Amino acid sequence: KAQTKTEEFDAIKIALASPDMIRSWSFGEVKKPETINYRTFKPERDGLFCARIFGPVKDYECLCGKYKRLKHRGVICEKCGVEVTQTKVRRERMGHIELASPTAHIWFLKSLPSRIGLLLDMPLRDIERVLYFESYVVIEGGMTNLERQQILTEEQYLDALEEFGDEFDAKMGAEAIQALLKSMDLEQECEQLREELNETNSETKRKKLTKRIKLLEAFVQSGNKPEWMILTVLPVLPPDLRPLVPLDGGRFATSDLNDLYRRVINRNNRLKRLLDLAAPDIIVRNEKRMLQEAVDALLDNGRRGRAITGSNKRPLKSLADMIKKRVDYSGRSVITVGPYLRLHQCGLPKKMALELFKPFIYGKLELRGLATTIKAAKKMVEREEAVVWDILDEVIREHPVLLNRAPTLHRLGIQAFEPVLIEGKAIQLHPLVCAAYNADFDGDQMAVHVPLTLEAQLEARALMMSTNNILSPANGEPIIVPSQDVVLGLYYMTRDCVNAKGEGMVLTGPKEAERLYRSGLASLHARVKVRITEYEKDANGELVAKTSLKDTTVGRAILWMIVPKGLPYSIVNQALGKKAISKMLNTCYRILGLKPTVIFADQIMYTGFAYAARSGASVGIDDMVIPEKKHEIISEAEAEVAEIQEQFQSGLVTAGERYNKVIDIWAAANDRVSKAMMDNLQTETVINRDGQEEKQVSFNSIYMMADSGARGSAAQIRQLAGMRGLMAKPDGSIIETPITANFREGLNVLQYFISTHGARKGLADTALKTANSGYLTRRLVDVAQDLVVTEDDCGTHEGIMMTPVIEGGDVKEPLRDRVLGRVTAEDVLKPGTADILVPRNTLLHEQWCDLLEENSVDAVKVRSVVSCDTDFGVCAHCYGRDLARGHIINKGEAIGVIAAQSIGEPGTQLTMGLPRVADLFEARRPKEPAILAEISGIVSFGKETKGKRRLVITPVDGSDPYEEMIPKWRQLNVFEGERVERGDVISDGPEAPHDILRLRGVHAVTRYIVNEVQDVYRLQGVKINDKHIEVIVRQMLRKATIVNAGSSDFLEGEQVEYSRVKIANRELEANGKVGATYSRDLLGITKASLATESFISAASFQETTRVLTEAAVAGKRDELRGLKENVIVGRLIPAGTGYAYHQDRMRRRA
Amino acid sequence: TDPVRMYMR
Amino acid sequence: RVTVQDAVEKIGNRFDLVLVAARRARQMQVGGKDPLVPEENDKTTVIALREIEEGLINNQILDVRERQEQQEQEAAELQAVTAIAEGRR
Amino acid sequence: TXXFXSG
Amino acid sequence: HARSTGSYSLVTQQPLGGKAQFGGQRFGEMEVWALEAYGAAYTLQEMLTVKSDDVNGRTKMYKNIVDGNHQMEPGMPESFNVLLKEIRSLGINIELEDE
Ligand SMILES: [Mg+2]
Ligand SMILES: [Zn+2]
Ligand SMILES: [Zn+2]
Repeated sequence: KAQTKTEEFDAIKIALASPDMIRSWSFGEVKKPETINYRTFKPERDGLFCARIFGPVKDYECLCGKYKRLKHRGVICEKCGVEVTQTKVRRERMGHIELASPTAHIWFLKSLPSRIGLLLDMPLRDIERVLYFESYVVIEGGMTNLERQQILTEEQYLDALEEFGDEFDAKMGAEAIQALLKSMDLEQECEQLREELNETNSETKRKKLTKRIKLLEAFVQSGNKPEWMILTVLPVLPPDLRPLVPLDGGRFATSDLNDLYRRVINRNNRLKRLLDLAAPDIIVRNEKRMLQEAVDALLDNGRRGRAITGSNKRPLKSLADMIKKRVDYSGRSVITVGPYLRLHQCGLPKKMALELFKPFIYGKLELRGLATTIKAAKKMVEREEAVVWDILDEVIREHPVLLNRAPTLHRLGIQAFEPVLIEGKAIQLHPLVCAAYNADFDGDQMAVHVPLTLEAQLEARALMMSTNNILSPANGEPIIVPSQDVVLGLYYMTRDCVNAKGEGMVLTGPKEAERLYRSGLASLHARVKVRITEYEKDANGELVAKTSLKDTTVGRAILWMIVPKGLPYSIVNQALGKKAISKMLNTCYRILGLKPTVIFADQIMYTGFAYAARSGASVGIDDMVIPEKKHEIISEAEAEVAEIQEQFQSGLVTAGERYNKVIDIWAAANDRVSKAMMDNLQTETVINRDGQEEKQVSFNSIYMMADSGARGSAAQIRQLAGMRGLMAKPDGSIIETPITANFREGLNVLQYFISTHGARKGLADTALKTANSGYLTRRLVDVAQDLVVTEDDCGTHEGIMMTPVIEGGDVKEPLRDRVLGRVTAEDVLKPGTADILVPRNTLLHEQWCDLLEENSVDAVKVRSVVSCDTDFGVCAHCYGRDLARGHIINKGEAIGVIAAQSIGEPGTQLTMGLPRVADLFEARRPKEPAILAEISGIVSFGKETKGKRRLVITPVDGSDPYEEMIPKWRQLNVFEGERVERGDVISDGPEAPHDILRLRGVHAVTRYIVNEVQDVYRLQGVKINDKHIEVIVRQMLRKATIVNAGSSDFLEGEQVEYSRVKIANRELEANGKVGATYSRDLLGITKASLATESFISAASFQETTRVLTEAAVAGKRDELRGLKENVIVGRLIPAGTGYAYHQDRMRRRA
Repeated sequence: TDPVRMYMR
Repeated sequence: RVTVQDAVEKIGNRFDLVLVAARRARQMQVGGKDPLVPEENDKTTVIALREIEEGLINNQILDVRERQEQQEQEAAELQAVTAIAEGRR
Repeated sequence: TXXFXSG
Repeated sequence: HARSTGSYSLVTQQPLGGKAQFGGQRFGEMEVWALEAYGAAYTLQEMLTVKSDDVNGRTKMYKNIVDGNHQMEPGMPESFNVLLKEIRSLGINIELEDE
């Protein structure tokens, strides 16, 4: 039967505070600007730190010391006046100051447009003049020539006065404004303004009335009284939040708020004294204005006039400045490679582990007889007495820690590992996860965190384990995969060779082959056929191959032994490649499953490293092989250049043409020497059995590393072999003379100097790039954060198709890569006629995708977030596969964040690119701005030469016709009537995303944005699923604008969320009422981010003061729907394991 | 603004 | 590790499993290890997850055990609990 | 030269 | 360096680096994002309450751990109570509400 409870907060209300409420907050009034006594250092009575008001300095102990124990609790000492309770209450209890004269709150005055000003219909200047005593503003005349609610001159004020008593009166300062606020009746005024909106004029009248009505209605509904914007009682913050404390040295340190409060109290008390002493009006005016200034300074410092300063060098910290985590059980250290580790493990230093796990260790040492009690356990453990170690081993058993490396760009920046205690001070990290952390061992450090609860630990072991996240949430490709040495090893053992030494051996199976390979006569593999049984065919569990003897290599034979156990014998023996190894791992993941693939990954690592070490791969100066052709090509280039010089001095060609020809000649020469380098390494001669010379790829280290994908690029390789090239000037122009030298030879000082510029520009680029990429990531996170998978399905077939995306070549960037992991929107069918392909409302699968590929090319159709009709989110089918773990995204997954991190993470790779990506995500109206996106579908050309408005042009659809006014200059591809293209877009320059939205609708914008973003990443060769970009685009298209109200309360031109107008429209239409007609609105990620309704989130984003004043005025309530609100609250977020909990609550509340 | 200036005036 | 994919297979949408595991572990911690088979190693979280893998715990079954447990709480009390309430009027 | 026409 | 529990700050009550107590690492916005994308609600909640500024939560967590237990009841982070009280001193009425 109702009644108050504990915690269980379901809502937060914000409102203007009445003086009554402010006094209800107050335990006592602070009457003195005293702090503490100079001698006793105890709090001065009735001052800012007084114990009678805020609380006892010491727990359960009154000031004079009469009552020192918890025996008395709630008791108030008769002698000293102090209640006996916990001193903690000094953080909670609040005071107040009673102002002798009202003072207007600064936020509701100086923030533009002023809320007080807007309510009272007073311009900033007038409100300033009245509040700060410059002029009197006549109020409530109810007759006479003089205008009510208007200002006046003193001589005028008097002259007027003479003409009538009990007429319009007005007292300068906050008293007048408070009077206007109390006396104004909002009901009557909304009535009047509503009558005013009837006025026949089209513009300038209805809009203003609409804004005024907006504010008025805000006040009407909220229930707050306008006069509350003027303060009578000014609240006083608890002392512990503005402390005066003794530092280490015995010196005192104080929060600036204490000083601000002191100025306030001083001026207020002095004002009371001056009033009681019947001071002249000039002095009382000065004091009142000073008081207003002091309150101003206390609330916001610097908003109005010069900010108050302790000293000129620093300004005081006001409440506004105050308004706008570090963790326990955490550590950090330098990281080192841990090759011997399993993917789910990490090396954790013993000392670190002893500190991190100390309470658990105490508990366990108490459970076992190792110590009598926790205290004894601690005293013992610091000693480090033996068996404490074994106990620590017992403690961390099955337990997992979190490892994190800054910057955390995506969710794999934090992963869970099972700790292996190790001697030494370094954290040992597994090599396969270095990619995901972007971690290397040149001195990087990582932080460790200990999940405490069973719930947290379960979250870590299930959701966060490195071994459970083997593939990128962005591209769906493996994230934890072999890199560097591993590849080098595998490639070394899987290499074609003349193989004269070990050729012609039947393996007797992988086992005997392995024995012999380790034995003798086999080195760097061999051209020998192996007997191993292969198979593992699927569509049946039986598997098995009757005969499996195939040409192979000792390393190749070895690989099959290494637990592949998932077919692809053909894939083996094809020689190792980094890309090939990644593909092998992925295929193994799909066919053979996750756990077993993890084991496969570990095996591939182990073997890769093992052979990598014994390969003997190294780099000598002679391993950088120059081409004899270089001197020839250089001589040729010199000759051609001389020919161009002679041809120039003749006057046949311009300076420009000559420059261009020189640059081109040199470019081609650089290509030539590159080719020569790569050719020289690429072919080699070795003796064949018969005696013939065979041509092998070669095992040269630069070449081997390059070909294997272990390390290197052709451009880099040519830098030690072939002539360097052309340098850029700082202006960007290309120097005439190239760098003939190559790093093996070494280059002249001038060449190096002329380089330093490029080098410097590079480092500066990367350094700035981290900062910019971070910003993009944060914008995307802020815009997409509320998105979550809210249900399995929403019931709409609607979706997009998507094309091959290749502009001309058509070769790459299409088909299954784009299609895979999606859901079919329609019963798509393979080939002409009979058709009947079997996937409808079905998640695309690799086997199914292969089916679609086999049956020629498919036009295709697909479920997408863009077309998802789910209210306040997306659904499992429309999203498709969770790319980190092949399956339909588990309900409750927070898609938005994942999207933001997926797009944001390779930000530093785009280079400065990234500005283009941000330009697209922010929906900028591109400068060239073109195309006649009129969709009238008809055309009648015209004129009316009025500058830009000259061209004009008219479309003439059979039903109706319209007129658009263009701009001088430019050209058109289609001219004069006939409506050549219904799409039109006659002018060149790329349509604005907004123009594209109005003319072509939502689907076209989703297509355009996704493809145009993808162009950038592709140009940088980065793999990213369209899905995330679709999430973000969906957030961009969130807003809609009403064209016709219908039967609803909504106004024409009013903007509102898609979901809200859809729900409303279904309500009306199912209620038999005319639905609202609406038009799609597209806003960039910034504007969308700034859009969100909840005030805790918004205020925690940016622009805290504005958000908080508007919220407080409107009397808003935060329902805690999103993540930010709950995080701030310290609540369990409505996502993941929390998503399940949140729903039950939401339902219970409704 | 500037109460000093006002007061001097 | 621990064949986690199979454990998640036992309970769709990953998240739920975690809660179940956690809840089960709490039970284990609160009173009597008891339960289903008994690898007897790697603490409460691993034991709960492994138990889940053999569909031993189950989301519904745990609820059934609790509901029966509520009846067990009913047991004892009963007439003696009815005594405390009947005495007062 | 290398990166940035440097390298 | 590493820390289990240790010195806390006066106003914020967040873990603070002492002279013998190492202090604590910063779990920032991006790390929070990381935990959110994992849908790890209780880990995040631990970061935001028991492991940082909540006196009751951290004392209860420590005691529970040395006695062997599940996560303790959260309490609003002390810095949120600080924010609320600071907004009250600004003169705007802030009200925690029931369902
Ligand atoms: Mg590094
Ligand atoms: Zn006393
Ligand atoms: Zn959907």
